[PDB]
Amino acid sequence: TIQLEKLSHPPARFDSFVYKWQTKAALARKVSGPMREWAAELKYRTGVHIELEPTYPERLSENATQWGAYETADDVDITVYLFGSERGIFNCHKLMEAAIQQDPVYVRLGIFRRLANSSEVEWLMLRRINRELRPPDIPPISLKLPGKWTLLYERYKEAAIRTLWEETGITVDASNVYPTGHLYQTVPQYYWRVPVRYFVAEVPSDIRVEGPQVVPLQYMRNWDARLLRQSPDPIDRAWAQLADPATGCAWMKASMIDQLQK
Repeated sequence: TIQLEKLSHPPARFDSFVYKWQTKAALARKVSGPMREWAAELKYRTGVHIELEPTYPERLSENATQWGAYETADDVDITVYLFGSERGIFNCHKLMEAAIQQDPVYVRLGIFRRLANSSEVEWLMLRRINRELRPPDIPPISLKLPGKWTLLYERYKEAAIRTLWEETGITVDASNVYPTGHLYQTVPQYYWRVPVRYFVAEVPSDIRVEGPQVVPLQYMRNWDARLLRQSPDPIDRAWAQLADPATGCAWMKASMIDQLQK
């Protein structure tokens, strides 16, 4: 249950009808998302614009009650504002109640191939170029397994399979896709962070990879291999060596990644 409070006007910091939801990050992150994955979907569905802020931001600068550090990100007090029509807000409210009962997450579908000469498998990876307006925990370029996030009402595996296709053009069958758990590592200051659900699936080693089918320009592609292999960054050089500039994808071993980080 979400209790909304109607406001007469927005506060000055937010320069339509306005409602407020006073809650915790444990719930607020489900209607927002680090990159507004869910906020944008809510806007798409209802026209309602969502804004979030920590209610007591000074507490986020504390290391050590009722006025010191928060124990966990989940405990962070969050004030959510909704701007829209009465009808949009009515509809958006309904969607949020459903969302906080779902568990919207990031998904990663680890596509892997087996090499004859090796017991360690190779993982398909991409490098996503991130926007200039991004939370501080996200680097300029994310090296990642394929996969994005669950849409509202979407099941985990369904989302993994759909977003694998969006990033790589690869179609896998659900019966070959295996969930393998989740990771969720965060701190109170990064209260927006969400769990990541993992899956694995084997593909044949000679499978044809097309690359991103959706927003392809948000991924590294068509770099200058000669130039990039002169980068001071070990990942850049491994990327120039192993990635296909036409697809923005590389087959990589975790052990090789570990050796680069030393």
